[PDB]
Amino acid sequence: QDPRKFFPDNGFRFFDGPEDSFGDGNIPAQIILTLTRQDEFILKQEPVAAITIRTNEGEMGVLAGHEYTVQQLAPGILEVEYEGGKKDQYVISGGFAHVNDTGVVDINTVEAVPLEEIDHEKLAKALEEARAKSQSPDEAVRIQGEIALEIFEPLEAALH
Amino acid sequence: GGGTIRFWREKLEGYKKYHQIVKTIKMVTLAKYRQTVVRTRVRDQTLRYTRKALDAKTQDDQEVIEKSECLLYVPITTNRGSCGALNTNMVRYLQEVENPKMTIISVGKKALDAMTKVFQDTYRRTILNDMKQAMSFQFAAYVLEHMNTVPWDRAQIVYNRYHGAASQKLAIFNLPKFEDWKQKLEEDSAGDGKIEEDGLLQSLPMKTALGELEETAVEDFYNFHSCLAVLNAVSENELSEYAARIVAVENQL
Amino acid sequence: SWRDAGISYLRYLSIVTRCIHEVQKEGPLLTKNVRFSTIGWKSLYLDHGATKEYTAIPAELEKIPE
Amino acid sequence: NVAMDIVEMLTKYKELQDIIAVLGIDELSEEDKLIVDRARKVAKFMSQPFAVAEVFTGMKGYYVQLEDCVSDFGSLLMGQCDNIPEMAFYMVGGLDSVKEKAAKMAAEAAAMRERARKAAEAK
Amino acid sequence: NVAMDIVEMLTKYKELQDIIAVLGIDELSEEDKLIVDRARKVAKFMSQPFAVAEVFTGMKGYYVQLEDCVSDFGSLLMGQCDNIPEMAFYMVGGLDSVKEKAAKMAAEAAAMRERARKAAEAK
Amino acid sequence: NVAMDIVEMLTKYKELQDIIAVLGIDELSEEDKLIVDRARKVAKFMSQPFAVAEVFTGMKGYYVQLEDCVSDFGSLLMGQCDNIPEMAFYMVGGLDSVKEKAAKMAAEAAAMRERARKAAEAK
Amino acid sequence: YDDLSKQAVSYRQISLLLRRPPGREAYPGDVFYLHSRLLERSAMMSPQKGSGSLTSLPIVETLSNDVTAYIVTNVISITDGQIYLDAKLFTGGQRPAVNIGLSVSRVGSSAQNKAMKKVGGALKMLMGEYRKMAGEQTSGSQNVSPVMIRGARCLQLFNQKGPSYFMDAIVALYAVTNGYMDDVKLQYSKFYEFLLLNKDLPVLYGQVNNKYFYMYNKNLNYFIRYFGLNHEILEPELKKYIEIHTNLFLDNYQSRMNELKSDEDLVQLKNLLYACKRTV
Amino acid sequence: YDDLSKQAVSYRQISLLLRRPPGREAYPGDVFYLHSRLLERSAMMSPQKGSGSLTSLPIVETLSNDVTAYIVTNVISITDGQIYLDAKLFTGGQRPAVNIGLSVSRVGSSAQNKAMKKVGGALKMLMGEYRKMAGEQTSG
Repeated sequence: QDPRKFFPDNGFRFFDGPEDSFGDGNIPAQIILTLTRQDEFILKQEPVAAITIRTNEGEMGVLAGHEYTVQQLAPGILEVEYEGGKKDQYVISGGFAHVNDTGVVDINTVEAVPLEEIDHEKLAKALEEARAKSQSPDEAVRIQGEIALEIFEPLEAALH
Repeated sequence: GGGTIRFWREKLEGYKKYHQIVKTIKMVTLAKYRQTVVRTRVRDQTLRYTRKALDAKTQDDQEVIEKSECLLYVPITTNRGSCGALNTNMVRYLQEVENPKMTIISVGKKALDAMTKVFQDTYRRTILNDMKQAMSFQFAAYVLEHMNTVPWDRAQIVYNRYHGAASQKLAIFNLPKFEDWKQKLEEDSAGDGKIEEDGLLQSLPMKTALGELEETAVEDFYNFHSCLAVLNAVSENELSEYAARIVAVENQL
Repeated sequence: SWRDAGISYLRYLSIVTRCIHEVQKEGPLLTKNVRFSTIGWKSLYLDHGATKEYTAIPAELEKIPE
Repeated sequence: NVAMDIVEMLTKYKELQDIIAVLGIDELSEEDKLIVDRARKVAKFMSQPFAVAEVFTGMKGYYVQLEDCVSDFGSLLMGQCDNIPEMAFYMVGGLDSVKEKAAKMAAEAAAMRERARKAAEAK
Repeated sequence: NVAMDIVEMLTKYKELQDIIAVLGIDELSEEDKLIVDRARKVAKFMSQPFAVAEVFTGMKGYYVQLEDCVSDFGSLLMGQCDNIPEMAFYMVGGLDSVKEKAAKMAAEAAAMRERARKAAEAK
Repeated sequence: NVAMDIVEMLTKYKELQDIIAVLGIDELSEEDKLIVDRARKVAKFMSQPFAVAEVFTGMKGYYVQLEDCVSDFGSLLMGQCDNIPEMAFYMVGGLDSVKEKAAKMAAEAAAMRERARKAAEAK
Repeated sequence: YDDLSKQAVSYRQISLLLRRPPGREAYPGDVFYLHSRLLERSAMMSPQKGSGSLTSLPIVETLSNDVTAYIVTNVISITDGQIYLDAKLFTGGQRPAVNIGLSVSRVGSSAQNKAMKKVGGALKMLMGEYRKMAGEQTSGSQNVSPVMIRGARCLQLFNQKGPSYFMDAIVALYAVTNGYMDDVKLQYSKFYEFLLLNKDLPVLYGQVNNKYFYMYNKNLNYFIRYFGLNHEILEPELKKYIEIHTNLFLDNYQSRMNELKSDEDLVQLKNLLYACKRTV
Repeated sequence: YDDLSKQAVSYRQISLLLRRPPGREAYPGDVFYLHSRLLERSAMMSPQKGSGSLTSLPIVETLSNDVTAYIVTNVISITDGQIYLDAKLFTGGQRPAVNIGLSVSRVGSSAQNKAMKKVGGALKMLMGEYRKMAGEQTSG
């Protein structure tokens, strides 16, 4: 026989992840952010001044050279602040924030949409839909209503 | 011999119809290839951090069979043909790496028949995604809910990597088991941080930050990043299907 | 709560995404991203010669695998 | 019983030539591309060098006996030799000469692998 | 109108064997599959047994009236009979005999089903 | 040598024209879109007016010699005239005469620029 | 009649040497009257004239499987039926190489006896569906319909070299049309018949409940030919002979047949099936 | 003329019964002259000749959409265009069943009126893209 004609490359090698070092110098002046929904990024290694996440334990904020950490993202909004004083908000659907001591952010999410493409009016009907689902006694619809309200209530308070 | 000319005319008109048919397949293929090339410009960023957790040194295949008990393979095949040697090279790879303790839950319709006819009992079933909508994270989650049924020890995802229009090669993701990945993480978090393979990134600060992370969140970290790995496999094999089909169409023409 | 009900974290994320795609305004963004939430796939396992659906895991997110 | 089969297999291969030249080998069931890989072997095995055409083919002429022809085709027909490549059946007589041609081909392939190895190391 | 509509259907039906023979039924819209089903049903419906061909077919012929030959074709034209299977049209007379045949095919379908159950339980 | 280079250029541009429809013009390398621009200049340069239809269409006809045409095509191939736009080569004859059209086009463009600037500054 | 094309070639050789005018394909033109003068003499006389007859089985050579030439068309125009022998089927392994869709007979049931009518009336309906489905590569290896089973076993039963007695054919086809021979595989269909005709298993193994119906006497033709199988006094005996032949085969012989792995015995079994394909 | 192919058949019957020398498809030689004696009498005369005009619409029957036949191959070489009908379209409710690709009118615009030129200039630049789109797109 032929001695293993094929040799498929390990696909992980195609990506170029960081080498998170313990740090033998100073800290950078601005985080290098990289936001990714399902497969495609909306932001790739952009310099940014600050970022504010919403997590299950609570609401967090980050700057350059924040302590190394990794954690969930509550289904809600995400605030970002560039060095130019402006801001950028993104509605998200869960995810995992990956902050580094070098100063780097890799927020892998499922969905990421700007606020501009959302209307409070369409959210309004979905509120009472979620409330009716929660009040409808059924394990198949109750938790679906609790989750729908879990995602509308942050938007409900972010819009107002 | 008035019949021979009608036979040859009829073969000519048949091929003339077949030409515009294959031309229609060609244009329909380019309609979705132009749609899907946009991923190429926005490629190779969503697992810049996932690899640092699950990547490993080039493990041998003869050793893991002895360490493991029930392997697993996710070969992503296609639903409709005129592609190329994709499903064929993916079948020659599995029979090339075939071994007693394995099981296959594939994707695509051609692995339905080809695997069952070349792999009698190891192959079990497959998943089929009608390509009316682009793939979703939920589809990869449905694939993980299929994989979790088997008590698998290592899951080798296989797919087609689109390096360019003239380059649709193979590629793989080696997924350890969740319990075994956590044991590797605990064994690694103690000792000094040293890379055991060229091009492998250090991950000790991550493995300790995760060591602080609670059980439910680490289990979501694992099912999440394995879902992204599966999803990248689907998007890359989809691009390879729409990329090699045009060559296996213009050669038919 | 939803955790102990039997649904996974992945079904949770997909449900949230399916809900978010509803509320956002109509445009090319929604026109594309609804593809990322529509459920159209299926599962099949081959019999001796016939095709059959391995329905042990539903594609709809409200249900619970068993 | 051997020749009746041999005719039958080539009869199927002719039907598949109309498709393989359209689509290709990869667009066929595993039964069909097997039968093709076996019929290409048979049709190539049907050739042989004659002592008269030494000027043309530059190969010594063989005299295939009847009994060894039937034992070879029967073995090739029952899949007794399927791992053997296609070109080993080309312009030869007797299965022993086939397996010596396959040995030469494998030896030359390995030799080119060592040669590309050393050419890469020196390069 | 009914005759020109049917002929236009069959005119497209040929252009669909141009495609179905290569790709398959799966690569066509449900509105294309519908006209395929209708046309194939027309192609088998228009057949008929004759009493003179009892020697050949061994089946009784039907004398179909012109007026009855219009409300049945138009019925098939507007989906009045789409749930009705394919082979109920082959070699039958009016639509009454069609439904009479579909009842028979379904009867022997339940026959093979209950016999399969009895064979599974028995063995 | 000039004619056969023009032939190889136009053949290559035809192949790249059969590839642009697949990938996109930006997919090509820096040298490929260079020769594509040169072919787009050449094929337009082949267009020549006529003294026949001068009364019909108004444009003049140019009787280009042989040697002058060779020096023109050799320049158009050597890359020493690439900055000139594509449309200048359309329906003209002789490289000494196309530049009159190029300068006339640049001057007319600068006239429309100055006209839009004063039209905006006045208001 | 052997090759009638040669009977026209001689007519051409004569007329053209006689300075007659040629016609289409160099023939004189009136060759249709030649073959009509010959073949219309074939007939079944009235009882006034003794009720005698004479059948004609003329043979016509063909070149590249065409029926477009002049002579072939003038002859098919006259003859009732035609038995198309396709080289693509001859070379396809099966012999006699008839293509049933191309070959017909314009007599039908009125020729054959009372027993063959009820069988052929089912065989035509069988092949009408098998010809439509046999183009499909068998993927429903267990969900293959009864039609895809029976049609292929029937084609295997058609394989012959020499003739077969009437009795020795109706039972072989009754076994298929009712599905008795659906459990065994395709290759062993003829060896199943070889025992069904020459090696009566129930007579050997003692499963003798049938009073008379046994395939050794060979004169039961003269009763099948008169009464027919679908009758009060032959149907159940037939069923209680074939179900036993099937059981004894599937239990004793098929169980041995699938258990062979040696090449020396495999070849021996294959050649045995080929011998049964020839002698029967 | 309904139609010329039977006129040629009659000329064939006469020449062959008169022992004249036959040629392709048993027609004599001068059949192309037989038609050119006729069709070229069709013309638009001059104002010096009354400005009269004789328009000819010769019909010819093809067989299985063949055009390489001798008569059709000759009459096409004579006429100032043609009209090609297709039975594949006459059955598909496209009545008249023209075939715009093979149909030709060498007099493209100069015959038409002032109102038609602007319309036909659009219709040519519509059907030219319709055929490419309907040919490349799927059926569904």
